[PDB]
Amino acid sequence: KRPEDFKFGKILGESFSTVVLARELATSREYAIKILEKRHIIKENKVPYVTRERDVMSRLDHPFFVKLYFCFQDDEKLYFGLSYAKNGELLKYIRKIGSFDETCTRFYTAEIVSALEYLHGKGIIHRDLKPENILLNEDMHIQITDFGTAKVLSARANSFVGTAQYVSPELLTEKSACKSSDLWALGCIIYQLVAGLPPFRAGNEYLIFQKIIKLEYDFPEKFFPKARDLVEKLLVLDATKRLGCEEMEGYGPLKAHPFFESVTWENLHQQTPPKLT
Ligand SMILES: CN1CCC[C@H]1CCn1cc(C2=C(c3c[nH]c4ccccc34)C(=O)NC2=O)c2ccccc21
Ligand SMILES: *SCCCC(=O)N1CCN(Cc2cccc3ccccc23)CC1
Ligand SMILES: [Cl-]
Ligand SMILES: [Cl-]
Repeated sequence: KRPEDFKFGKILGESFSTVVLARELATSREYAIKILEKRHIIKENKVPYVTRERDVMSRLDHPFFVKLYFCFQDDEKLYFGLSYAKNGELLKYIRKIGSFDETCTRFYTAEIVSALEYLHGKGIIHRDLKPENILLNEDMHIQITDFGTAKVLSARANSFVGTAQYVSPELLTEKSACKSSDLWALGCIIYQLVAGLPPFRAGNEYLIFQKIIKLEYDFPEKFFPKARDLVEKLLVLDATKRLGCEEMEGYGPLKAHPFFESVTWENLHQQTPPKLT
């Protein structure tokens, strides 16, 4: 595919990339085109993010994931053609409506779990999962994105990445990520859906790091009991003891948690999501 094939429309967002809403003229398909300046990627020292983003997304084929449909270049630019998620970031919705009812919390948590199971199945660790990175398409189904910081396992691995609010303990104290590290993030995300704020809150990132390793957070009073129960089984310092990790026997037990007991798992992507709170 060539640049000339697209209208480059509204700039959807702008650090070392600009994401534009593009329309392929002949098919009228919309894509989110990520535009990168080769030279600026070099000077900011972000080539690893780009190559890694490409490698990982090229392995993904699942409804709950943004897909990499095409890549092209010209003399000064790199163009990534991605799935366009028209409804933007999960984060926007939590800020907008405050916190989700249990029906919505349950459904979206289910889709994220379903997504993680697939990702981890292919031996990939996201490492930076968060509401900003969980997008909603036109059908209001999730589409995860931002794989630049991901890791392909050969287990565990070594790297220095994350977002303070969702970073797992093991990343901070062993400088190593595993699949269970994503389950920690999931725990933080469920909490935030229900409470309307992330669980670990402090004066700065280092202080946030301290909360995390201290397991220092609180459930407000209105927290759905079964969700509280699930969150406690995910926010566990010992990475080998989180619900859904390999030592805990995997996703079977995670999906069997009472919080999910009503969920119809196999065709989540084909169900009309619940009206958002
Ligand atoms: C740079 N950003 C703006 C705010 C947060 C961050 C966006 C997170 N994000 C959103 C992405 C995507 C999309 C976006 C939809 N609305 C946006 C607004 C700003 C930036 C991106 C998007 C999308 O349609 N498909 C996507 O894959 C995306 C694709 C690759 C890496 C990170 C991404
Ligand atoms: S769109 C087709 C795929 C492009 C692609 O995979 N890559 C790999 C990452 N680089 C690194 C890079 C970036 C900027 C300038 C470069 C000059 C020479 C060699 C690599 C460069 C290229 C695009
Ligand atoms: Cl948005
Ligand atoms: Cl909006």
